[PDB]
Amino acid sequence: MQIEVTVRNITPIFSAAPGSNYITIDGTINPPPGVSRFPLVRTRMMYVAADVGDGVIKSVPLQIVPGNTMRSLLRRTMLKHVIEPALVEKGNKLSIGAYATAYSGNATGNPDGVPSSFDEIATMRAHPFIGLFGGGPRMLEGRLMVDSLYPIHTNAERILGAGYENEMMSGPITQVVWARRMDPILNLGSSEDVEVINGGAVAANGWIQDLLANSKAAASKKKGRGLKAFNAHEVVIPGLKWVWRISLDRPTDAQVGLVLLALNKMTNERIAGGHSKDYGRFVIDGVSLNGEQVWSQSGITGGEQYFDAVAEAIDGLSSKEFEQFAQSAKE
Amino acid sequence: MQIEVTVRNITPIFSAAPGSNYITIDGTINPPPGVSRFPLVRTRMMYVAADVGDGVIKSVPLQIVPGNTMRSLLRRTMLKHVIEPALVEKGNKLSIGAYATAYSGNATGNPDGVPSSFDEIATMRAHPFIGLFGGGPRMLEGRLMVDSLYPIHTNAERILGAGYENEMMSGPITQVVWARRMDPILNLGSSEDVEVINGGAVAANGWIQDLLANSKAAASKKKNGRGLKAFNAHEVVIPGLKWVWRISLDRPTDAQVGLVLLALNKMTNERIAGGHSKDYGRFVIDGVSLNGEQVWSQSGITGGEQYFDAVAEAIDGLSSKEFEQFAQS
Amino acid sequence: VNLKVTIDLSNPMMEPGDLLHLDALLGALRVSRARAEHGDAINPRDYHYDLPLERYQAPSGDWVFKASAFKLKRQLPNQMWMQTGRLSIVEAARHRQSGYLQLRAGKPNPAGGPFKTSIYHRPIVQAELTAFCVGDQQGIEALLSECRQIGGKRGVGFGQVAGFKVEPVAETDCPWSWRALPADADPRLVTSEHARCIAAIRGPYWDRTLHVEALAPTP
Amino acid sequence: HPAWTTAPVLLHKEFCAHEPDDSPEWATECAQTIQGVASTAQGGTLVLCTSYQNTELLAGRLGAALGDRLIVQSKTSSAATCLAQFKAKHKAGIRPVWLGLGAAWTGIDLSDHSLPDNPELDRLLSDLVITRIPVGQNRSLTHERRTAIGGFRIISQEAAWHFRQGLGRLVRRPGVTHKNLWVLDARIYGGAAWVAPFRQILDRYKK
Amino acid sequence: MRYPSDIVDQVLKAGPDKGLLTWEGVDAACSHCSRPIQNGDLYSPSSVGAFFSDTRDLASTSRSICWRCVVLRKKPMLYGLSAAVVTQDGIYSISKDVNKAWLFTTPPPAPFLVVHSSSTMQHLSWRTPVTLDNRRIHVRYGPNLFIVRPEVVRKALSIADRVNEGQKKWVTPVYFDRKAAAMGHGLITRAGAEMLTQEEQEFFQSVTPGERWALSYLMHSKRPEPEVGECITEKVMTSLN
DNA sequence: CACCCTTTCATTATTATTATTATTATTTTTTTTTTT
Ligand SMILES: [Zn+2]
Repeated sequence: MQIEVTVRNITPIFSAAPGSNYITIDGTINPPPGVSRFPLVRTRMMYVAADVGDGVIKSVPLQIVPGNTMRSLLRRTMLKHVIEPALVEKGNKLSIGAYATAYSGNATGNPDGVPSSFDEIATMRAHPFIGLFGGGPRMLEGRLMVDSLYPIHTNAERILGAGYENEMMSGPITQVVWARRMDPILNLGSSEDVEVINGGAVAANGWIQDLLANSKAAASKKKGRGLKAFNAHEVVIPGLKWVWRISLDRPTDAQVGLVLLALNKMTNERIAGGHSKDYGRFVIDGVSLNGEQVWSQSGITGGEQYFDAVAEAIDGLSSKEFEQFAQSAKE
Repeated sequence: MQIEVTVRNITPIFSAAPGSNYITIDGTINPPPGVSRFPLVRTRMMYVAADVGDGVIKSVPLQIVPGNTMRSLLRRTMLKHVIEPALVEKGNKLSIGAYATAYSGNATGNPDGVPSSFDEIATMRAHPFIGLFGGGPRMLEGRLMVDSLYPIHTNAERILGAGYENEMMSGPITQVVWARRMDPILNLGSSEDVEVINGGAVAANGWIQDLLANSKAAASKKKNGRGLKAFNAHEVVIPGLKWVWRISLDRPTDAQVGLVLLALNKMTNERIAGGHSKDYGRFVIDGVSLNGEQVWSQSGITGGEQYFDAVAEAIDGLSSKEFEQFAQS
Repeated sequence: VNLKVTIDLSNPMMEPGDLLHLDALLGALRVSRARAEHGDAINPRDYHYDLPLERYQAPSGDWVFKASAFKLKRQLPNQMWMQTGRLSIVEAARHRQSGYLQLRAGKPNPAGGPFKTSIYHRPIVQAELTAFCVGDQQGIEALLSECRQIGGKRGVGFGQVAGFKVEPVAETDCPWSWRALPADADPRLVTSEHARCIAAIRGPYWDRTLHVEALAPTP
Repeated sequence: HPAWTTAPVLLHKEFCAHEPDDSPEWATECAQTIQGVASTAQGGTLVLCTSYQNTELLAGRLGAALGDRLIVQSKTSSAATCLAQFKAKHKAGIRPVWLGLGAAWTGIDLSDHSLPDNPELDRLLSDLVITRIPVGQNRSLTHERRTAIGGFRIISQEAAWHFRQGLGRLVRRPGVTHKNLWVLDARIYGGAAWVAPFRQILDRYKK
Repeated sequence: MRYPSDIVDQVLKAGPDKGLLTWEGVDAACSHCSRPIQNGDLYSPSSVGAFFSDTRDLASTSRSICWRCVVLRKKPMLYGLSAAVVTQDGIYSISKDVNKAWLFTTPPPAPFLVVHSSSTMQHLSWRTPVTLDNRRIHVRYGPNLFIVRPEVVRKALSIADRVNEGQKKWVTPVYFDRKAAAMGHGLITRAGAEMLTQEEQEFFQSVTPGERWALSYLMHSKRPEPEVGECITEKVMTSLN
């Protein structure tokens, strides 16, 4: 269906980048050693070939959410809002391996290389959810194909062909956000504040003496880990316009209807991470279906054939297909 | 008959490479043992002799997609977009070896050397599809040659010797994309989250204690049933890069060039190098030069109307009996 | 005219498992030139000896062309190429339910059969290739000008020739004998590198039906 | 883009080594090159400057050198007045030189309508000279907003457009011959990357 | 000794299966043996099941299996000869590293036939050429043909010893893959890059891929001395009969 | 009959790694058109 969805993040995006990154107090990423450095958890970056100047084509970092990530997010929204509600209003139920297959693709690791039957492959790829997420122990090819979240940015001009030259950002696109993590009993000030702690003042002062002894240990090591940890993490700035390309190689109308009903549940969902700091909230401001704009503020108001197809396929949903999907041939 | 297809990968390229490649938490690739190292399957890379920076050639890395993957992609785009609809409308169906020769080009129809008469060899090479991808038991020569997708890069600059110094990439070409699977029975946590489980709370807790015992067994093993948590890496080619694609037809018929052109028309809905779930290989065709003259438009191929007419008469004339005679006898 | 061919190639080629005679290459170029001239439906055995190359006759028949096998001067380190043949199991399932495909069996087998995923690793070299021969020049020029690539499995794009140069050399300067010839061949031409094997001396060097005892070098 | 739009075009390697920074030294060197072009001209010559200051500097360096032949377009001299003037001097048999800008870049018919059926003897514009790459030549509100959105890509893009419109003054119909094109900006012949688009239009001519 | 199928009637003495047809007409080569079937010789029609993936390495398109090949296409022959050394007197197993060392350094003098499996078992017995001369050897490995020169192999052993004289830890000069499947199979190690001479580095690239696969077998830390195989001809005969 | 399915064999035995290196910062000044 070549679904293109533009979602405006109204809070920062923090899909953390694995690595060991540092930052000085000023804000220089990965400083030369010897200066006082604090750990920085950067957002997810991809290098992208982009037009800087004119024909000077270069790999610049563009800050994204991974396609694996938002793919998992797409699965969880449909699973949380369409599949399992329609699976528990009836008496159907899922084994723990089949829940693990419906969520993680596979019930376990160590997959069986014994393949699966042709009637089976056809019936799972005709399924509303399993044909989208073809996991299982015998590894299906799911027909749902999910893009990384791209900011509509001048560095993503080669990714996004035309129609996105307006509402398109440029320049630096991130912000380093710091966190303190203050030890709580240092904030303790009176006998009224300390009455809930067992022993009151004696236990509080004992942890104080532990903290100062650990401070002498740290000063001895420089020249057991406390609760003061002041660090940084880099987020993508809020209010950016992003594009998301869902792709479906010859879908059943119920399957793209499942994508569209998931998109309906896309609101009040979190994109990337930073769940304590409300990062990853967003609003969809566009959905296009074969390039046709099918998003109003109320909802989809379109794609009706896919909607009734996924409706008919979710009263027809049951746990037998999920269980025979999760069943391992060796086990 | 030379076709030069220059494409732009909208999404990244990941053509998985053999080997147990290793990577630290940082970007250091294949570290010495004794450090915490992680599994990694990089993209396909080869050492090419490039005349970069000076008069001597050096072995530089160049990450591409293999030409076998590309020949297969072209073969499958013709199959699904041209052979499927035209053949399906007629009503013809394909046997074991007919499908094996059309789709795999393998000799499983009869796994012994087929003696092929010259008249059969001439008309199946004169047949469009069997001309392009001969093979299987009849062992037929392919009219169609696919070069591998070379990016317009300093490392491939001598492969692209003339007319490609503009819009030409330099520096690093690949980047490590990390993927973690994790246990979703770690990601539960409400009573409404667990009523959907056969066995429910006790089943989830039994999974938990199984994971705990597996973790203690692994920790005692370091000083075979694994769980679901899996943190790994894969090196991918960066998106937006222009790749070249050389398609050489050794004295073709006109219907063959029309078939390749219809494949290049309808190729936009198909993908390169796998990585389907991550939706890698998404791309758009920038240009198609037919013997050096540009013929690609945004809406397909404008020009080459004799190719389109010849392949139109051929696909009206397409029949599965030719596939069966290429397969069995 | 007693000339050496060197050929420099753009993409790396597949490292030849057995020594490849230059004569075999130019026989294929004559075959493809005939296919351009006399159409597709022609017997390749009529033109694959029609060469601008002279003929050395062994004492009991067993004529070979005056060419040599290509010697490799490596510009790059050797590597190994993986390729797989896997039939698309998913597409076959869709075609089986649709009825376009007619296979009674419902299960594929990656070990063997139609859906055998198969993985093979072939050696890869990028080099400069040198061959000695005794022969006129301009026919070899026209043939190698028609020649686009060198190496095996060219349908996946390997070993395209960037350029070639063909030039005369002295009579003692070129051992063209670095080549698979009948063992009954004269001693002058057999060196210490040549050894007895079940080798082909002519034409199709893969035709195992025509294979016979021979003195051949190793690539 | 037919071949005959570039086939009669004559491309010279000679240029002004001084870059145009509205300096006197550039104006003397560029005036020397313009005098060389005017001497080798066998017909009308249009040099295309970008700025009024560059035109005023060129005029003060070329007026006494070229006598009556010089035509300057300024605040008090429009492009149409100097158009009729250029046609009048080519009617009179002397070879005019034009220090043109503004509308002289885009939208002027420099083909003889006194020679309708024979383009082989068309000689209104024998020499076209580009003194400077036309950067920053549009300052409308919408284009300044578009520059603020896109960056330098919009400016280099529109500069290439103005460059191709200035280069379109040479050939207006097939059949003309011996048309001279000159570019004297030193960024044409330097190794700078941002002037890379103005190579490839330049690459469509030869020798 | 002329054809690979000569390891059926000259060694491992077996008869025809006698459900085989006698050949008639103008003689053609066997598909698998590369041996011409002549009039009065026993053949079977090519009844290969669809699992047979060695159609690529068939000698001819005759669709006619010689009876020697029919014995070679038996499964006890397929797994029995998967890791063995063939000589005019009998079969020796090449499975041991020392067995491999004995094969590529001081080989047996007879026109033998060397077969080694890249997997569980495949059909490699009928597709490799026989080695009339000790100096040039045709090794079948998986589906790929190989050439080893023993003189080149011993020379590479002498250098792997010579750069490793006087140091406690054995460091290989150049990595080779035993499966010959890695991209680095053939690539010189950094330690070998510093301990390897310009002529030595170019020699070590100059070896054929069979010698790369060979020297993977004997290039490890505990260098294998050449030791003769234990007998497998009697085992194979027992498994066939 | 063709096809489709289930289970036998071997015992190899260390295991180098690409040490390549990884996130930016450049111009510049017209004077049109032919609408209410
Ligand atoms: Zn046989």
